[PDB]
Amino acid sequence: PELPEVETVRRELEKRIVGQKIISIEATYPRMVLTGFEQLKKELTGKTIQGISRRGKYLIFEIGDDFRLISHLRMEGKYRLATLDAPREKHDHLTMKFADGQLIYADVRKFGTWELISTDQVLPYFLKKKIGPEPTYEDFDEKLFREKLRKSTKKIKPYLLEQTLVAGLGNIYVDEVLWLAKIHPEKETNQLIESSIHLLHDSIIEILQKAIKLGGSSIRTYSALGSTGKMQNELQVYGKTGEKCSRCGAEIQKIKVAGRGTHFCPVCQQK
DNA sequence: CTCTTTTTTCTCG
DNA sequence: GCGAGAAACAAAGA
Ligand SMILES: [Zn+2]
Repeated sequence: PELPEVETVRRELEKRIVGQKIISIEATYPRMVLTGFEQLKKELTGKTIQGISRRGKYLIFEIGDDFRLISHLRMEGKYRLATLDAPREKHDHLTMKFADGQLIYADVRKFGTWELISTDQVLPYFLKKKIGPEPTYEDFDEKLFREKLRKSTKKIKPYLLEQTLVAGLGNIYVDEVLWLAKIHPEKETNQLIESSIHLLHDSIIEILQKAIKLGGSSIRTYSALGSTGKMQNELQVYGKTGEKCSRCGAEIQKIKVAGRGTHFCPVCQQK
């Protein structure tokens, strides 16, 4: 998932598990807890969920008085709230059991990660990750954004995917953002003029906030959290190869940029 | 059966 | 440090 999807999951979790006391924690794939599963099990069992936050694409469980469980869903991670008697599913790896139900984490590719740290280690953790600003008008400063773009020869799509210029963009929204801003994914950032950088800046914020509003892009997913999204119906280019651009009518093309599938309109996004 | 396709971080030169 | 390619891992399609 990307920022919008993670935020959707965050909101659902906040509304449903905050105030819940963890009865037990079990794992069929303990190796995904980078800080040690048995240690996390011992530390969190019996503690209560106080809140759920997010930074970039990272989900943050606030548990007990000073515990912070950092979860990254990577490519296919999915959470679901199920009954205590719910049958096990092939790719379920961890479960946080409460008195009236359980939170199950599943990940087909096993990329997702869990890390238990303390409240005062959160900010340092993200500084070490070098995560850029949240995609909001208040946090995403266009001036710094512009100076970083003017300094680099990197291609705009790969640079945006780094999470350093701004946090939250993944393959879907980076493609949607560049199409909206009329910028070709291979454009070297030092070649972007001020007006283009301004449109890009605003497009990043607008696209992601719209995606959040629509519950993210859900393309399937069972009863998993954040699976009722409607943003997928607003996608203009991602996965639209062969279809016609809604603005000019040209056929959306798909190429490979820095190893990633890339969808764009050759007319609207001049190289 | 082989090759390709679908977030983060490291290896290699 | 930087770009290119790939690995972690699983499944579905050509
Ligand atoms: Zn177009």
